[PDB]
Amino acid sequence: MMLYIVFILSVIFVMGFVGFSSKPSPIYGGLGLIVSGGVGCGIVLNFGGSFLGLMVFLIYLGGMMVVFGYTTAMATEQYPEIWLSNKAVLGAFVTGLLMEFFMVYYVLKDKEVEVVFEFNGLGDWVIYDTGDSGFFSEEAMGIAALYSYGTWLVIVTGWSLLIGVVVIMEITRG
Amino acid sequence: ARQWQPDVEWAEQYGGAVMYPTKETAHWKPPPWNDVDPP
Amino acid sequence: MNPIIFIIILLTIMLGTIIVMISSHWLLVWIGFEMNMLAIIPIMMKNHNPRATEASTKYFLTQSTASMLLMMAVIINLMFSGQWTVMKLFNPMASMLMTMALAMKLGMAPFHFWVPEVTQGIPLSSGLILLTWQKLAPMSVLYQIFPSINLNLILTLSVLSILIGGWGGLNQTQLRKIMAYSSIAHMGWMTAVLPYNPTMTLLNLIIYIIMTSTMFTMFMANSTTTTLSLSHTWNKTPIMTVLILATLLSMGGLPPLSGFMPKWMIIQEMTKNNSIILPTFMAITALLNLYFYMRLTYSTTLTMFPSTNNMKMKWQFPLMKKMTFLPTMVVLSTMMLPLTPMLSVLE
Amino acid sequence: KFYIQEPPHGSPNWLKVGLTLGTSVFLWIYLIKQHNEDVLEYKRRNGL
Amino acid sequence: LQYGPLAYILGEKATKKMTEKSKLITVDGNICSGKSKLAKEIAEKLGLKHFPEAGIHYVDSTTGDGKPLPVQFSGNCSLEKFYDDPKSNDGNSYRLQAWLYASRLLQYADALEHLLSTGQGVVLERSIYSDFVFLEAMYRQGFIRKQCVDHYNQVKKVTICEYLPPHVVVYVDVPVPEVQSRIQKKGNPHEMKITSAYLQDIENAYKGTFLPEMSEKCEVLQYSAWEAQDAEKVVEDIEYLKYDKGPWLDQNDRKLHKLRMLVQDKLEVLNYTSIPVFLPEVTVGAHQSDQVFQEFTELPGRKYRAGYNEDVGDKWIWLK
Amino acid sequence: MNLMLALLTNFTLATLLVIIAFWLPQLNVYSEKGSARLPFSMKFFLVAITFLLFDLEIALLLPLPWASQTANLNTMLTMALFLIILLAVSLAYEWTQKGLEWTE
Amino acid sequence: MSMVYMNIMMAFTVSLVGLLMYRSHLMSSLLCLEGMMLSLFVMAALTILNSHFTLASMMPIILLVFAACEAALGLSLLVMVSNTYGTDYVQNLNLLQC
Amino acid sequence: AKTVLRQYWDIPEGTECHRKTYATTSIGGAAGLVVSAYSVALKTPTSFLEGVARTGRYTFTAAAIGAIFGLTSCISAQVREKPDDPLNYLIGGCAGGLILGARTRSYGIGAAACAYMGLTAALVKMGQLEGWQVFAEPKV
Amino acid sequence: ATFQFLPDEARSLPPPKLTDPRLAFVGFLGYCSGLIDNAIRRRPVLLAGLHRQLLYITSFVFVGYYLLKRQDYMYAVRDHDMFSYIKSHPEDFPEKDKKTYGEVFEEFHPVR
Ligand SMILES: CCCCCCCCCCCCCCCCCC(=O)OC[C@H](COP(=O)(O)OCCN)OC(=O)CCCCCCCCCCCCCCCCC
Ligand SMILES: CCCCCCCCCCCCO[C@@H]1O[C@H](CO)[C@@H](O[C@H]2O[C@H](CO)[C@@H](O)[C@H](O)[C@H]2O)[C@H](O)[C@H]1O
Ligand SMILES: CCCCCCCCCCCCO[C@@H]1O[C@H](CO)[C@@H](O[C@H]2O[C@H](CO)[C@@H](O)[C@H](O)[C@H]2O)[C@H](O)[C@H]1O
Ligand SMILES: Nc1nc2c(ncn2[C@@H]2O[C@H](COP(=O)(O)OP(=O)(O)OP(=O)(O)O)[C@@H](O)[C@H]2O)c(=O)[nH]1
Ligand SMILES: N=C(N)NC(=N)NCCc1ccc(I)c(Cl)c1
Ligand SMILES: [Mg+2]
Repeated sequence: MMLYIVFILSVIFVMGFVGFSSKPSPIYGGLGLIVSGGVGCGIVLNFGGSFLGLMVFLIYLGGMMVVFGYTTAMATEQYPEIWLSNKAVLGAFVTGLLMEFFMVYYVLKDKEVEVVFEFNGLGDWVIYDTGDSGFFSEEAMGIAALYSYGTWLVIVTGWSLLIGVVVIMEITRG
Repeated sequence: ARQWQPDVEWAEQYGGAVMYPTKETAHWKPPPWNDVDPP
Repeated sequence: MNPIIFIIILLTIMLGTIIVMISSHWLLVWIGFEMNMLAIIPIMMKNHNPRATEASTKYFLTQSTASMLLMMAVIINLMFSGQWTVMKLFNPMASMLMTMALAMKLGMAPFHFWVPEVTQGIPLSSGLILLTWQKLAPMSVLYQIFPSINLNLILTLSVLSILIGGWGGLNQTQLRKIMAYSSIAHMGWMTAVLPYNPTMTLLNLIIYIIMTSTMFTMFMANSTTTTLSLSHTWNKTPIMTVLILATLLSMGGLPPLSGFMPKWMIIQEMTKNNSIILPTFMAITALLNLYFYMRLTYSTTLTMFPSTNNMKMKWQFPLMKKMTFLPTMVVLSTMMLPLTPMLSVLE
Repeated sequence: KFYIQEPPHGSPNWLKVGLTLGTSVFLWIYLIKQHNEDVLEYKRRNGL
Repeated sequence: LQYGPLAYILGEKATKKMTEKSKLITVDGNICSGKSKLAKEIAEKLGLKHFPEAGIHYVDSTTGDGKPLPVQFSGNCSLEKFYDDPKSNDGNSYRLQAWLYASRLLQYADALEHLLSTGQGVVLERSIYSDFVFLEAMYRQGFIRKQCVDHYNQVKKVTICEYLPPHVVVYVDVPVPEVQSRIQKKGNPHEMKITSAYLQDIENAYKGTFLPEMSEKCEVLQYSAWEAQDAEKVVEDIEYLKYDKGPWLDQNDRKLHKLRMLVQDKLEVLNYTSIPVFLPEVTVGAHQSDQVFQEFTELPGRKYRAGYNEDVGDKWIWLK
Repeated sequence: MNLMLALLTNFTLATLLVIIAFWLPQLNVYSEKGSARLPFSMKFFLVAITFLLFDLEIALLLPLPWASQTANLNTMLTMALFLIILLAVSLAYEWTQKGLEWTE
Repeated sequence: MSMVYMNIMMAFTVSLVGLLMYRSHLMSSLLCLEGMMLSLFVMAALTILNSHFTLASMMPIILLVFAACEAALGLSLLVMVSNTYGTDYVQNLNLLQC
Repeated sequence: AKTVLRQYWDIPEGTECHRKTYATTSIGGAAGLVVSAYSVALKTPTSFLEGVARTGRYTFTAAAIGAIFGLTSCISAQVREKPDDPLNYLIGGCAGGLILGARTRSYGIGAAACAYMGLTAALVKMGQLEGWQVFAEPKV
Repeated sequence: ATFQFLPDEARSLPPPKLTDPRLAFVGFLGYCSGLIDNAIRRRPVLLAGLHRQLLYITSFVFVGYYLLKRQDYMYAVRDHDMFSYIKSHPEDFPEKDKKTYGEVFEEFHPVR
């Protein structure tokens, strides 16, 4: 059901993580992270975070992950190794999927599961808020408050980014 | 006899990669004097 | 490095630390650590060689991992209390994660492997920052979250650090590795007393920093990084050999020198809490540190090792390195015990 | 002229000397003023 | 304002004082090649500062009153002993060589500090780049041991890597028979004991190793003995050089500031010339070095830092 | 639901066009006729890294249209200009340090 | 807790184990580090959005910005390692063994 | 470790020998497993089977010491009719030292282990009798 | 107070005497630093730069005085807090009934 969309997305989220965390060729590992990023944006979208969802796409996938792929093509892997060709990667990949499937199957059968800690399995919709009728996005109000409330945050964030530029020019000059 | 002071043989005890040689660290060598390894 | 850039990078290392110390918000604490780690890397890399690049990479991986674990602890804390205030955490799993993260940042055993290697691979001035200024921010967080730390975890880390630091230093001829293992041992005393009296943690931290700065500054003065190179000091700067002797004995905790004061006070606080076995075990184990401190005094000050002929050329030139604050620090490093009651200013 | 190269500390740095002594004098005057002000505030607050 | 980061920040950048006349010239050659005379003429004609070849007492010339010090304060290195008894069991042969490389290293630092501080070029006679030809000759003739050569290369490896090579290398090529004739004419009794085989070794190292190596990174000019007599033509050759090689093209103010901070600090210059490698030729026992150091501190104007020696006329010590 | 359907249609059609573009009748009956440093300048790394850092700054400027609706306009305008000026200082630093050059 | 939290924490654990279990490529380990950041971003965003903590809505952005700057530093170290040895293999970074 | 240590310290001394020996064998085995884990992690075995062999050799050695200490110390207390006696633990600790002198085959190690593991075991019994705290709870 | 070296309430305490023995020791430490400064730079130890040696003493004394002020204030606060707490909770700090040694029984342990 579409009532479990958030849960389903989080299942794919984990599968993408078991994908690159098993560490295949950095080219394929990058693909697994890109898929996870998109699935992660969808999870954030369904909780009412449109801007935060699109920042993952704009900045995390279009920004950082592009530079990761760019750097991989330059200084790491130019041609991928066959995926799951190494036994260690396959064992790790299979093990994570087997663990994940058991969690999913048990939480769906009992509508709850205790994997270390106890979780509910009724669906994530149950915790949602029931009274919204404002003429604005609350997430947008909060982020816009960076410029009124967050003067200190802007100063230290802006400073760190400038120092990042200076630092990386020092590191790479060699 | 004048006071004994360390000789070269005594000094070289402290010029190795480790203080206590073992089978495992036999291949260790002291690092470069200026910390630079050749390219 | 351009001197103005060096200054700005150094000021950013300090600012990252200060943000951690003045922050009341976990996010700003995390930012302070991130800013601090960003600025420290260039000073580790500044001599451009494979050893420096390996040291910076090992440092980056350790610190970035620890900072992710810290962020995870903060977020778990947010879910179980709905607030960000820097104070006791409201979840035992969050407390463990934050404690482990701060242990990794401090280089406490069994997360210690990076300290000897990173310190060896960077210049003396960079190692001085790494082993002194860089301990301030993680200690200042432990100072605030200790009401919720797991006692068994923190004391296990302390005991392991004193053991690993003492044993690890016995096998070293490189001065930078000796200071690294010495740092691991001293972090153990700082955290062992934290559950009982955090003021003694501050006292041990301050005295540790003063003594460590004195050693590094004296090593820089003569450009010495090995035991044998240090053993030539007697034939160039005899005064330095005496200052090293006093500082090493102080670092060994011998009375009536300054370095005895932290061990003295920590033992007192622990016994007041009916902790008798742990202080005694700690004090005996610290004799391992005293041993490899004494070895250095033997090859530096109490005997005269062989020299070289080219050393005579050095006789004709004076020391030109800055040695900033060295006269002040060496006096504090050795002659402070009569002023022990002054520790109350740290309350 | 004994030295073949003029030493960096052949002649005193009079500006540094003047600042050094001037700084020492200032700290002593400030310290005695602070102590005097502390003693009076103490006597006043305790009624002595 | 003694040079440092503060002076650099306030505008003391090397590129300001440097010109296309700011060049480092080294004159090389076998023994008795008239390279000393050529070096002086080049310096006079090009308006450069001339450095006489760094000998056993070069460091004495730069410190104290500048006059030479007794021999024991140079470790008892004797060039005359090298000729009379090159195989002495006391190790004088390599001890002299190790001392002379350190003397050249110090001189190269002085010359570079002069070039970078004032902008005036300099002329040297041999340098740390060509010092090895004498080491090769010594080893091939069996005067020094293989271990001494290994020690020399260790010291050279961590020292020469810090410094820029000369702008112009000048070689005066004189054949060994002509070298051997000029030596017997010079009438120095110890030098006449030099043998042609040793001289041929110096020549081979110069042509086999030095000149090919410096050609990659410097401007190399080679003159026969006759051509060196025409100093004006030699100077004319130098001024028409393109300078399209070597690291001097990569330098900028930031790198030259780092270089100037090294060369001005002489102890930092000589740091690795005393690496703790216990070679019998250069190792000194504690009792001897202790005794000699104590005598050195008793020499006039040596007990204290320069300017703090009342025994040689320093005043205002209590305000310094 | 509509956005999901649009996305599913767009990439499903793209997939169908790609596969049919690969598998079409050919009318032939005979046999048909690694992870190192790529030789690529460090300059191209610095462009990508420079883009990333500027992109992170852009993320912080994106809320500006909403921030201009605040009553704390004095603070908001000061902080907007501060961030953009710092971005300009970043560019000035790369520029004057020859980080934007393609020679050598 | 809610069902989604089970998988988000699982994703963080999976990437942490991936990070602590190195293979050969340094880039593969840097990807795991970004994976932990992405899971932290999602977990923080979900918690903040569901609780309607309005002013905390900017926190995930700050997390993203700072961690991307961290990743840029990490990549720069990787290329310098690759320039030295011709690969980004961690086994080459063992000089400080002695 | 909490629960295993709770089973052991709940059984009265000198009685229920088989339960005491099980508790120490589990304690000893766990210590052996921890040592194997770090040993295999930090000193990579040349092969998969060498690493498995090392894990068994260490774990069995540690379980052997744990078993002998529990049995010998419980047998002594039972036979002597002295439950609250540190001597029984001193006897069991030395027995463990001998085993460590046998698995490593070194009379010197066995003699040193028996004295030091023997003394350590006796101090543990004294601490239990008198309430000595290793990780003392903060109180002042 | 809050992040205050010497809060306003510290002014009610007698200041340290300028002849405090601890302050004399602090001045002595500054003098020793001045001599070590001469020694490490190979100047005449006792005579060189008396201006520099004077500032070493003055700096130590100046900082030492304020540190001693804060030290005494903190100990005064410790006592203030302790006594106020003993008053607030008289039930936990009762006056012990004292007996003389004529009434108290002590076992005797002969040394023979
Ligand atoms: C006040 C309350 C607190 C009490 C705690 C105890 C305080 C003592 C610790 C103070 C800190 C150490 C300061 C020591 C200053 C040393 C200065 C000195 O004594 O002379 C050094 C001497 C000078 O040699 P030189 O440079 O050549 O000048 C003379 C020309 N020959 O150099 C030499 O000639 C080399 C000498 C050979 C080495 C001999 C070493 C044995 C003497 C050690 C003296 C220092 C004591 C250190 C340990 C503390 C002792 C309690
Ligand atoms: C209160 C504490 C009580 C603790 C009691 C501990 C008893 C331990 C007894 C160990 C006795 C020997 O202790 C140490 O071990 C070895 C045995 O391998 C001894 O045997 C020695 O024999 C020969 C010498 O000819 C050499 O091979 C070598 O020196 C060593 O093996 C050493 O001389 C001794 O340094
Ligand atoms: C060379 C020497 C090296 C250092 C040796 C250090 C020895 C230190 C002594 C060991 C610590 C004391 O040991 C510990 O004491 C407490 C006493 O409260 C015991 O406390 C026990 O009491 C009750 C009943 O008695 C038990 O039901 C319970 O399981 C447990 O709480 C612990 O079971 C014991 O583990
Ligand atoms: N063993 C040794 N002797 C050296 C070294 N440098 C110079 N000499 C000696 O110094 C002496 C004089 O040096 P030269 O300049 O070459 O002779 P010169 O005739 O006076 O000068 P020119 O005519 O220019 O050649 C020679 O006998 C050399 O052997 C050296 O590095 N090692
Ligand atoms: N946390 C602890 N165990 N110790 C502690 N700080 N106790 C508070 C008691 C105390 C002691 C000295 C002073 I001066 C002051 Cl004002 C207060
Ligand atoms: Mg000549």
